[PDB]
Order: sequence, then C-alpha cells, then structure tokens
Amino acid sequence: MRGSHHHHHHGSMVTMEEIRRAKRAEGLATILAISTATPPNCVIQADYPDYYFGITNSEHMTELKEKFKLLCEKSMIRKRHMCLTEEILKANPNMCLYMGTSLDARQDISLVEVPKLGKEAATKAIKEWGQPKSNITHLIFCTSAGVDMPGADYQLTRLIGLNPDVKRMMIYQQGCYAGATILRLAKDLAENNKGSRVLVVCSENTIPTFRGPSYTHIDSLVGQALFADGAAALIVGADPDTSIERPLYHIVSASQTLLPDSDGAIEGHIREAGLTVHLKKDVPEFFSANIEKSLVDAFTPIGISDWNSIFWIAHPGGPAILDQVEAKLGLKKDKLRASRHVMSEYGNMSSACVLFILDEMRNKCLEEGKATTGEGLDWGVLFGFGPGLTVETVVLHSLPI
Amino acid sequence: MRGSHHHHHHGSMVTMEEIRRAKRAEGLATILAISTATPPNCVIQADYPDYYFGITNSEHMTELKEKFKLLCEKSMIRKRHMCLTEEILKANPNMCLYMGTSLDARQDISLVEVPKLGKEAATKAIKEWGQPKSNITHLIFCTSAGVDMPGADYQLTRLIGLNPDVKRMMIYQQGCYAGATILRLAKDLAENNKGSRVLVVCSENTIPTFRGPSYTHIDSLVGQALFADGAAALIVGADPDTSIERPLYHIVSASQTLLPDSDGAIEGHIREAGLTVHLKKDVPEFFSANIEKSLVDAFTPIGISDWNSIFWIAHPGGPAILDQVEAKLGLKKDKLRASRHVMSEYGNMSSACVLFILDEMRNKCLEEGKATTGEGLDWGVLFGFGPGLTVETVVLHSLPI
Ligand SMILES: CC(C)(COP(=O)(O)OP(=O)(O)OC[C@H]1O[C@@H](n2cnc3c(N)ncnc32)[C@H](O)[C@@H]1OP(=O)(O)O)[C@@H](O)C(=O)NCCC(=O)NCCS
Ligand SMILES: CC(C)(COP(=O)(O)OP(=O)(O)OC[C@H]1O[C@@H](n2cnc3c(N)ncnc32)[C@H](O)[C@@H]1OP(=O)(O)O)[C@@H](O)C(=O)NCCC(=O)NCCS
Ligand code: NI
Ligand code: NI
Ligand code: NI
Ligand code: NI
Ligand code: NI
Ligand code: NI
Ligand code: NI
Ligand code: NI
Ligand code: NI
Repeated sequence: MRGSHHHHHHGSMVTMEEIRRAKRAEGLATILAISTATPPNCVIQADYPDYYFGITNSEHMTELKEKFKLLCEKSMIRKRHMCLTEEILKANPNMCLYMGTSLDARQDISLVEVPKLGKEAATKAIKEWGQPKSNITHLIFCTSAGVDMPGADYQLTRLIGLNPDVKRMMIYQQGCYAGATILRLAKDLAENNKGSRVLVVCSENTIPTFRGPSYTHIDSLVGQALFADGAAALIVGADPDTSIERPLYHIVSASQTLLPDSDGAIEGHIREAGLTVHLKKDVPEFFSANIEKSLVDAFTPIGISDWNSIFWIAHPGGPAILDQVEAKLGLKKDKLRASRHVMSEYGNMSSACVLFILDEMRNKCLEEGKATTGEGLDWGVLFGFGPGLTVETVVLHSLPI
Repeated sequence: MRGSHHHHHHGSMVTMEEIRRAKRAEGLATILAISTATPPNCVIQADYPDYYFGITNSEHMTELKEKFKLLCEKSMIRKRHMCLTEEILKANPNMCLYMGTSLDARQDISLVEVPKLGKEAATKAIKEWGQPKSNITHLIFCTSAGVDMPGADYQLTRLIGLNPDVKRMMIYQQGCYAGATILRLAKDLAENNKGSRVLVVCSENTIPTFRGPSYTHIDSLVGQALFADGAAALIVGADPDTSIERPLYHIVSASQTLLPDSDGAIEGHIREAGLTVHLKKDVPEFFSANIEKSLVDAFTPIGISDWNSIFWIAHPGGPAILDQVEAKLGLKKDKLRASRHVMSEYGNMSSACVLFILDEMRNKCLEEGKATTGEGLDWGVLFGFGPGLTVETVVLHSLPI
C-alpha cells in the first residue's frame, strides 16, 4: 500500500534485503590484538659491511665497499633479523652472486619460512585476543618474499588449524605499502560481515632479495643495507564485545593513490636471479613532495589541518623519506619516534613495519601511562609507501588506555 | 559571545559517528556490465597434438603423442586463443623443453600481455556501463600469468587512465578459483563504500605454463591440453541508478572453503622453468564428492535444496569435474550448458572462465527472450575450483529481462 515506503515486485528481492541487513556489521573496524615475530638470527649493522663483502667474495671492490659502508651508516639501523645465515649462503653460492640463477633455491627456503614466521606472530595475536581460533572467519595474508600455489594463506590456515571455510585473501608482492593495504582490506571485510573476526598476517624476509654487490646496480646496495625479516599479526573486528575484547584502534578510512610523474621510480622483478629491486635516487623527493596531498584528502572530512595534532605511523623503509617529510611539514621531532624506533631495532621488514610500529606505540603509551593508544591524541595517520609510486593512507582513531 | 567568530569542527564522537553513518552503501553488490577479450591467434584442438609435438621437437615421442591425442580429444575443447605463437616458441627453445631455464623470457612477454589484454576487456565493460571512467573508485586485478612490482593493477590504471586515487587490490597467483574470489572481494568493497564503482579485471595466458612433454608428468600434458588465454572485465556497484545503469546479477553471498584431505591435489610453482602445474588424478573426485556440502551451506539459509531449481556457473577446469558434479548431484543435462559452451569455445582460461560464462548466460537469455539473466530462474550459484583444494561458492540472484 501507499505510504513512506517503496515496494518490491518479488519476494525473493525482499529476501535479499533481509539477507543483506543480517550479513553486515554496524561499527567501524577496530584492531583488537597486535603481535610480532623475528627470526632468532640477527646481524649488527655496524659489522655488516665486512660480513657482506666477505660472504659475497667482494673484498677487492674497494670503492663499492666504501659506498655500502656509508649506506649502512646512514641507514639508522642498529640490527636486523634474518632467516638467511652464513651456513645457508655457503650452501647456495649462486645467491651470493649479483645475478646468479637462484630463484629455485630462494623459493625452496622462503616458501616454508614465510608462513612459519607468520604462524609465530599469529599465535601470539590470538593469545592476546583470547578467543578460540574457531571464531576467526577471515584471513588476510601478505607477503612479497615468495609466490606459490596454493599460497601462504593456505599454508597458515593449515598450520594454525583455522576453520576450513575461513575466508582468505592472499596479497602477493605489493611490497612496502602493503601493511597499510591489508588494513584497508580488513576494514571492508570486517565492517561488511557481521561478527567477522579477521586474522591479518604479514611475513617478509630477505631470502629472495639477498645478492652480491655490483657496479651495474648501486641501487641494489641500498636494498642490501635495509631489508630485513619480520612478521606481524592482527585481529580486526567491528562491534567488539568489550567484556572480552579490548579495542586498540579504529580504522576510520583508508585511501590509496598514485603519485603523478613517478612512473618507474621503484621496481621489483621476480626473475631467475630472484627478486631484483631498482630504486631511482628521486624516491624520497617524490614521497615528501606529495604526502601533504594525502593528509589533506584524508583529514579534511575530519576537520584537521595540523599534522602535529595527530599521531603518526609511517613506513620507515627509507630514512630519507621520513626525514624529508618531517622537514617539509615541520613535524615535531618526536612525531616519528615510534616509526624510527622500529627501523633502528629491526630494519626494513617491508609490509610488517607499520604493524610493528602500531604495537610499539600502544605498548609505550600503556607503560608511560599516556591517555590514549595514540600518544594521548585522538586521531592518527598510518602510511604505506611503495611501487607506483603508491601512497596508502589510513586514518586511525585511538582508544583510551 | 559578542565578538569576532572563527569556526570550530565537531568533536570525536560526532565526527566518528558521522563518518560511520556516511560510509556504507545500502544494497547488494550488483554486476552492471561484463566484457571479454582473447588474443587473435587461435589453435584448433583437433590439430593441436601435431602442432604441440612438432614445435617442441618431440615427434619421436610417438607413444606420449598418442596419449596427448586422447587428452585433446577428451578435453571437450574445440579451440583455444593464445598469445603464444609458433614464431615466439621457435625463438625460445628453453620454453619448449619440459624444464628449461626460461622464466625471464616468459615474464618479458607475459607482464606486458596481461594488462594489455585486460585493457581490451576493461574498455568494453566501461563502454557497456556507459559512465565516465572517472566514476570508477575501485580496481581489482586478477592474474596468475606473471608477477611484477608494480603489479598489473598499476599497469591497467595507467593504460586506461583511471583516477590516480583509484583503490587497487591486486590478486596474484590464486589460480582457477580466483574468478569467484574477486566476486567475493568486489562484494565487500562495493557494499561497504557508498557510491563506489568497482572495475574488476582478470587476464590469464599460457605464456608461463607452456612447456614440452615429459613421461614423468602426464599431468603437465593435461595442462597443455586445457590451459588458454582470456580476459574478462566487470563493473560492480551497489545501489545502482536504474535510469543510467542496468543490473545483471546480484552478488548475494560468497563463501570459500578447503576440501578435507585434499592437500597437494593442485599445485602451481613459480620456478626458473616458469609456472609449473601439477594435477593429481583424484581432482574431479575431490570436487564432486564435496560440492554438495558447499551447496547446502550456501542455500539452506535461502531455503533452497533442489539444485536443478537454480542457475549454474561452474569453472570448467576439467570436463571431468563438471561431468562428475552433474552425475553426483543428478543435474539436468542443460544446467552446465553455458559453462561447457565457454570451455568448448575457449578452453580453460583459469579465472576468466566463470566471467565468460556469466556473459554467455545473460547474452543467451537476452537473445532467447528468457525471463531472467539466470536462464529464467531467480537464484543461482557460481563456483570457482582450484589449489587447496579450494571451492569458492557465490550465490547469485538474476535480474528480470
Ligand atoms: C639509503 C639511504 C638511507 C642513504 O642515505 P643518504 O642520505 O642518501 O646517504 P648519501 O646520499 O650521503 O650517500 C648515499 C650514496 O648511495 C647513493 N644512492 C642512494 N640511493 C640510491 C639509489 N636508489 N640509486 C642509486 N644510488 C643511490 C647516493 O647517491 C650516494 O652515492 P654517492 O656517495 O656515490 O654520490 C637514503 O638514501 C634512503 O633512505 N633512501 C630511500 C631508499 C628507498 O627508496 N627505499 C624504499 C622506500 S619504500
Ligand atoms: C584430463 C581429462 C580431460 C582426461 O579425460 P578422461 O575422460 O579422464 O580420459 P581418461 O581418464 O580415460 O584418460 C586419461 C589418461 O591420462 C591420464 N591422466 C588424466 N589425468 C591425469 C593427471 N592429472 N595426472 C596424470 N595422469 C592423468 C589417465 O590416467 C589416462 O592415462 P592411462 O591411459 O595411462 O591410464 C579429464 O581427466 C579431466 O578433465 N581432468 C581434470 C583436469 C584438471 O584437474 N583440471 C584442473 C586444472 S587447474
Ligand atoms: Ni638497479
Ligand atoms: Ni572545515
Ligand atoms: Ni623496542
Ligand atoms: Ni559568540
Ligand atoms: Ni561562519
Ligand atoms: Ni575557539
Ligand atoms: Ni553541528
Ligand atoms: Ni606433474
Ligand atoms: Ni559462444
């Protein structure tokens, strides 16, 4: 009948609307647990130039070694964790060359290691969350350290013992912005599916990227100074039961954009020689020059324009990027503290960094008695940077401690 | 107060709540356009054994060739489209070996071909849709034919000229169920974002899977009899404006599950020799034995138990899979018509198949004057089959013609 409602000519369509109403969640996606893992083996950055040029038979490349020493010194990295050991490299001479035929060997090690390290981080996140693993409805797995069919998502599912009907999304080779990407993904999964609990795992390592030095590619030396191993895990859910679950952050919005005229600035090829990485000298300039446009597009609907009034999580893959953004925007020197703390303690773990940093920030906030998980502030930004060039921008809201 | 006034923005609770209220769409993710593309070069299946054993210099493997002839005759494939030509293969003897070092040569061709073919399909889908491409907010790109950084999603974005702010999700190496996967993905993206319009593109080809014959891997011969090139594109959006947009299918629900005891039944490895594919002989038994459980889980909440009362789209990875599903469930002989039609005309194009089949069904329904896009029926199921073993189950609702 006539009134302030419309009608449907089919009952099945009415049934569809009932289904949709019942299948979806109400609130914003929230982060409920965060955990990290690293391989036990660790290299001290100060000792790495001698170790690296030794193991790659390159002691005679004197100019090159001097450049690498400067790279490791400017890296602002104290230590890095690596599955890759002297023993493993000795058994794989082709990985020690610059472009040796070595993908198969890299793959044979990495494809087992990726979900293994991921499981270690996941188990902890599940333990913090406190709920049975049979309540996890979704899994997001993220890596750039080796592709396989079925993927690391399948391997993790069987390793942990998740429900066979767990809904999986496998995010392969998206590189250093992907830690933000899977937050963008987890937000839509969690908010569109009622009661859904999303396990989010990333796991990165240096197995496919390690290679000997070369005059042909000084940009490769940059990678050898920075890349590191690490895994991180999250439990994400909307509508938390606060009697058993403890929200840490709301995922308010998530954006992604391509930087104009940056085409080709960062490239990564999966080849017979493994994963090759090429970096133009221009990369930090591109990011620092464009980052405010992302801040403005993200925070204008929130009414914020003062970038010192929000808390910051920024992928610290290149120190120059953080340094130039800090200067360009006039950030207070403590804004990127948690970000730089993770880079110093762990190095560039690609997608895992921003999640290490969230954990570091909520931990320090708790033990220093800060008012929020966002260093006492309400609103925050989390950035992923990587190939495209691509900027991922996640707006977060903190929770009271 | 009396004085000059400046402006103030709303506090956290009001701002958080307004964001949450404004963020979501209301209705179900709906498919608004479908388009397909294939490379111009086509091989007739009846001639393929002679062609295949000739180009790989294996004319003396007369026994194997006779087996391959039976595989191609049983394939129920008439023709296949392939970017790979006789001319390309003669210039790449290593691709013609069973396990030749050839990934680099395969990548150099495939990484260009994947977004190119995808672009052809995308352009047509946008044209059917009829809206300016600047209204595309999301892009999902799906391929298993070659990985790169940045990915095919980036390449397609630049080739087409999508907004740099387009939200990209790159789905790599998820194999033959991924056509359903990206429907599952597009559903959550479209439904959780008000006004969002999702371009969904998949592009598959045989460049990394082509290889010479082997007595050790008859399963590889199976692949050489089936795998083919193809791309498909979709526009997906919730809350269509029916004055400018025309709905074809509603994506009602999307599930994913792993088959018990099916470990290793389908594997795909990225190696120095390209993409190797392994298939156990039990694969059709695994799917047909377990498929009814997926039907029950998907359709019980909809009140349906008669599998002939729904329309069917099933990935035609193997004709044996469709044959045993049909037999096991007691399907009428025309249920899988459109599915086997795409297989016959195109072969196994991996993720693209189920989207070709959706296109085939709505085209045939329109030109035969059927009542709905679902062969006159209201509810339908779409199946992806692949590594895991993984069954993706999408429930669809047709639109009236
Ligand atoms: C690596 C890094 C910490 C080095 O610190 P720095 O302040 O650049 O140190 P300097 O510039 O004094 O010295 C670096 C040397 O390596 C060179 N170099 C650095 N990056 C290079 C690149 N991508 N390609 C070629 N050369 C490079 C510099 O030109 C210089 O060479 P030179 O002494 O022969 O002239 C800094 O460049 C950085 O963080 N870069 C970002 C790298 C990046 O894009 N990472 C991925 C982010 S997602
Ligand atoms: C391949 C296929 C078309 C063959 O047709 P068919 O009707 O099964 O023909 P048959 O099974 O009688 O004969 C097939 C021959 O190849 C063999 N064969 C079939 N599939 C095989 C496999 N996966 N691995 C090894 N051998 C296989 C059979 O054993 C038989 O060899 P034999 O004569 O020495 O015993 C059919 O089995 C099929 O469609 N299989 C599914 C393929 C698949 O898994 N696709 C998914 C790819 S991602
Ligand atoms: Ni380089
Ligand atoms: Ni304002
Ligand atoms: Ni610390
Ligand atoms: Ni006043
Ligand atoms: Ni005013
Ligand atoms: Ni005031
Ligand atoms: Ni107001
Ligand atoms: Ni095999
Ligand atoms: Ni046809």
